[PDB]
Amino acid sequence: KIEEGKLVIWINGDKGYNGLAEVGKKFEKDTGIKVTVEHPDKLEEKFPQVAATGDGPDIIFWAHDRFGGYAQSGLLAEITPDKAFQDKLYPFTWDAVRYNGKLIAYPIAVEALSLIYNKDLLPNPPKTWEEIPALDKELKAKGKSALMFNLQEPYFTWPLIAADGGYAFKYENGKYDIKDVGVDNAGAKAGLTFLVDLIKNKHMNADTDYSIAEAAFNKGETAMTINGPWAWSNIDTSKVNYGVTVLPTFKGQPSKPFVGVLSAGINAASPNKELAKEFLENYLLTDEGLEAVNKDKPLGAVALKSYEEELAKDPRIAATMENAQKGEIMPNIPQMSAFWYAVRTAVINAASGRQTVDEALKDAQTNAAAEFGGTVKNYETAVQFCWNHYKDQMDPIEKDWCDWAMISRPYSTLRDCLEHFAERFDLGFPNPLAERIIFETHQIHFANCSLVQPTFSIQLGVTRNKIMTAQYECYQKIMQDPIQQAEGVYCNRTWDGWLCWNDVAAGTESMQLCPDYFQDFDPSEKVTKICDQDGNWFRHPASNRTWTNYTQCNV
Amino acid sequence: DKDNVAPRRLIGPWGY
Ligand SMILES: OC[C@H]1O[C@H](O[C@H]2[C@H](O)[C@@H](O)[C@@H](O)O[C@@H]2CO)[C@H](O)[C@@H](O)[C@@H]1O
Ligand SMILES: [N]
Repeated sequence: KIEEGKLVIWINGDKGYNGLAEVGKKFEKDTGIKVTVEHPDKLEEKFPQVAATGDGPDIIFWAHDRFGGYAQSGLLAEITPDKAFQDKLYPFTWDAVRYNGKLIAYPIAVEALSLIYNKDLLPNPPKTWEEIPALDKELKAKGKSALMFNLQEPYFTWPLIAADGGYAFKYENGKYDIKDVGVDNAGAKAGLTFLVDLIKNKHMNADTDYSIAEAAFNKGETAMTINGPWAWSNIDTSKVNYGVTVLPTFKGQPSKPFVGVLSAGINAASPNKELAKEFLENYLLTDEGLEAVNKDKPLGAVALKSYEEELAKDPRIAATMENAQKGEIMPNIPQMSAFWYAVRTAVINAASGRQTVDEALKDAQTNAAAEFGGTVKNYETAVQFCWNHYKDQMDPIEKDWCDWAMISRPYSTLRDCLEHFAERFDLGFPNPLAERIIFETHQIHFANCSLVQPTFSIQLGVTRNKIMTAQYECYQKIMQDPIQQAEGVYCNRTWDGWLCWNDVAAGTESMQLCPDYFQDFDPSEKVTKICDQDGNWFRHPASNRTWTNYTQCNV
Repeated sequence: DKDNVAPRRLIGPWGY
């Protein structure tokens, strides 16, 4: 339900929204139309949710990579820039917002990641990734670090993953082949192994996010970060003596950042489509409009020729375009959401040890491909995909279903597939459908095995083997007991991901010892799981997900 | 060897 006679605009919280609001004030002064600029969290996921019911903003700003998905879902208005207006913007910026031959958004500015370095801490930047460990050892002796950047968004790690041969989709002869994906190849593995090694060697921390890296760089604690033009405003405020420069090489090859074009789409459901056109063409995409936004947070290399020429001599913009030239323009195709979720999952899981680099990238490509081809659309279809993949591995090895050495990798991959898709569809793991699938493999594949414990006649790693062995024991016995094991109202037995819980009486704070899975777990400390007065397991209030309390294990 | 560090995401409210 979008209000006629005004404009609501969504733009990301790292962009110049105060400068965009100034453009909105000038619009209001000439037209009497109020412009509201908002920067909701997760706006790239929020926009398709709310727009799918005819709700949301009149105008949505994001890099062009998300817009094909929006277009395919019918969420975008057709845009109708005449030829004189198109001539005012660079052809390659229009190309970024052309999907199936149609312009689907207005391009605003070209963004690429650069290496940003503290010239006082580090007089010359490193030419290579390989030299960063030695540089960190020197800086650690002085209470500093070499490098901090966002490890939660795969955008920031992609330049290193792509350097030696990682790619999204094969683009040739003007078309993308979504059956030719470059996430699970020797180049992607080399890059992500280098990143995981930086973490294992304590040069970087898997938990570092955008805000932690920005604060550390802007306080002078770290010599280097990786960021885009929008970040320069807060560094200027900090008074750090900074350089913006070419990203370091990996295995002698350039880092290859995915190049974004900040773009503006008009909501299909907007009753304000002509107002939106007027605002974007005659107010924003002018020298005066882009200056107001750029003065708030730098845009990078703007799509408007006349203002790009004016800013072109900024060495920070020169370094931006040098990094852009070495990278690739992101595809705008509908498959980009599934692509980024899969690479997000691979980087987070590999950085935190939840998967090896090979498992992480192999699973990311397999599971993304399940979405790319339209099979998986929701958790029910995801679970059928995970089950079918698992059955295909299990059917040829039937004589060995009671051999842990033969079934432990398939069994582990089934759990990883169920967890990948649970998070993809904003479910907890475990969840009722996932529990039912794991119960089914115990009924179909393991029912004739003589033991509760796995028996045996590149195995899983030490920690993953302990976790999966424990899971297998849980489903062999506690999960299969035919009758209720706690009198009266009770919370149902569950495998929580790390530990097995039996049926527990309503109104009990159940306790077990911390598992021996991690070197930082104290095996004499306690895990708690609360069963409420209605026989429902406790849900953490921040998440509303069913939640076991492991917080005492690593204090 | 055994993993050095329990994943913080899995201890937090969106984890196990
Ligand atoms: O991390 C995946 C994410 O990467 C890109 O998002 C960038 C965005 O382009 C920049 O303007 C800036 O805001 O940083 C974001 C990363 O946090 C893709 O545009 C996006 O679709 C993708 O999910
Ligand atoms: N948890």
